[PDB]
Amino acid sequence: KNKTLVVTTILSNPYCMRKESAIPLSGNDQFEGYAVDLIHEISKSLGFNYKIQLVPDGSYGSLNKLTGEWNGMIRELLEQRADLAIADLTITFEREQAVDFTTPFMNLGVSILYRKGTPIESAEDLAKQTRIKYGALKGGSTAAFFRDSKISTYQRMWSFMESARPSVFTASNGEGVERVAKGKGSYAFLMESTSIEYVTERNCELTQVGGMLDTKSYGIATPPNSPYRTAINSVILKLQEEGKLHILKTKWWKEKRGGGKCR
Amino acid sequence: KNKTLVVTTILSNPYCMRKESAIPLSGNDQFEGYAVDLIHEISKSLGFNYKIQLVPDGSYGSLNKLTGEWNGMIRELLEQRADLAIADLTITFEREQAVDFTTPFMNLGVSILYRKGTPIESAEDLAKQTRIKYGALKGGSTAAFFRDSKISTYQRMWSFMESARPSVFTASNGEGVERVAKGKGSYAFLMESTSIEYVTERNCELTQVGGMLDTKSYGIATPPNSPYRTAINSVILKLQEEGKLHILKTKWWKEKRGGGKCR
Ligand SMILES: N[C@@H](CCC(=O)O)C(=O)O
Ligand SMILES: N[C@@H](CCC(=O)O)C(=O)O
Ligand code: NA
Repeated sequence: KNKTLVVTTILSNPYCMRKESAIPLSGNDQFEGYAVDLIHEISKSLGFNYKIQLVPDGSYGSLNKLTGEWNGMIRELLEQRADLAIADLTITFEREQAVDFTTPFMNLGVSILYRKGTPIESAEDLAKQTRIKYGALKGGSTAAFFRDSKISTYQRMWSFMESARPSVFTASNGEGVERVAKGKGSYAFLMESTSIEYVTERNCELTQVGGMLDTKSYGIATPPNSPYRTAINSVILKLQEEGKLHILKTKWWKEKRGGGKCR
Repeated sequence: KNKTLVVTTILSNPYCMRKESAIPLSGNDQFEGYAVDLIHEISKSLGFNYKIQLVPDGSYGSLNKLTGEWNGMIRELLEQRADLAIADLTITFEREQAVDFTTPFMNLGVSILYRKGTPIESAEDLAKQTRIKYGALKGGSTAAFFRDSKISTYQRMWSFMESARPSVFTASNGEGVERVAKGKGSYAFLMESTSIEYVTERNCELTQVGGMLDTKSYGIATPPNSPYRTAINSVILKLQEEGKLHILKTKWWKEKRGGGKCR
């Protein structure tokens, strides 16, 4: 009951955002968002206290094959500096070899963020040209999807992205969004559908292009042999069945920070 | 492994179906479908043999609350008469208290199966009348969703279903489909969206009414603390990422047994 867990997370709209505040904030009070609410609900049900700490390297977690070393939130778990990672963190085979994910709390797939009203209607339309540049978050699961694909269209896109100069990869979703929004049609961003929907609810000149290219989920990551994973799974399923995960999705995707006004 | 596992499953289109054969079949060879293909892939990767056994009481698994006894596939796992349950088996909070689950292999939600072309557009449209009767699979997660809901619409529908001339509940999805088809508008069946889609791909006079009422997943269930769950979990993620789960979905939902012919 007096247990205090360290939660690693990452700034990504609307999962975890700095509050809009002209006065100084500190601690957990600095942050809000879907993931902040989710960990609050989990901590209440299971009766622990927690400290939110942004991952110092601003990375989700990738594996360097040369060194065999992880970075990002995954590394914070493996090095025992965090007890839980709660974010838009994709459950991947590769990460699950190193850490243990909970059952999912959100489903998604890779898609395309671009401006509205253009001839680009699909990934095929992007891969077939070079006028519009396109990229993805560096080191994330979207980039890995393209890198590891054996579909010709996605192999062609990966080759284009790896070869492009200056880099088409971004350090964050937010950077990708800004590059689309201010790019005057010269850039499209490969982005997770959930994260796209937050943007398109608020920037009425942007849209998701095409459908989802794969299917995947976010889950809470825990270190190997964590004594909390199983209890958290029950909380997630309870919140799911009670409808509270959907309420939190509506709150952050349609209501907070000017959502839902694109006519 | 090596090793021979018992897999419990249940007849449900297209997850597990008896092959159509002039000659009586025996053993695993009598079955086919998405779940059969899935277990085949898992056994290939992990190197084990398996025996498919239909759950003898033909039930998914419900908890008699005052008795505390489970039935169905869940009971086969608890009694260690099966090593894995591989079916259109919903990951529920209640089941998670008793057995373990893998990460999901498929996502879905409750929806409505009814005839095409009517003015019924939503659950509310059914709830506000009494002419058209509606029901669900007895003892499944769809019925539980309605029984435990605090939404007035779904409380009204639950109250209607619990009181009945003949029961509006069914023993299988297939029974519910046949009651819709032969009911000529007198009956709607509350049914999982995945299973609806198999039907509406093949019976062009039936349709899904409205959207999904909740969000949930199927996963493979094991006895609690099974030593095989972790390994199977990783295979599911690998198959997901390779696109093989989607290939299997397309196979059974769009191709097999006359799929894909409705305009
Ligand atoms: N959710 C992704 C990051 C975003 C992306 O790659 O598109 C991950 O966990 O790696
Ligand atoms: N998949 C459900 C059965 C079908 C239903 O309830 O609609 C379960 O596992 O209980
Ligand atoms: Na793991």
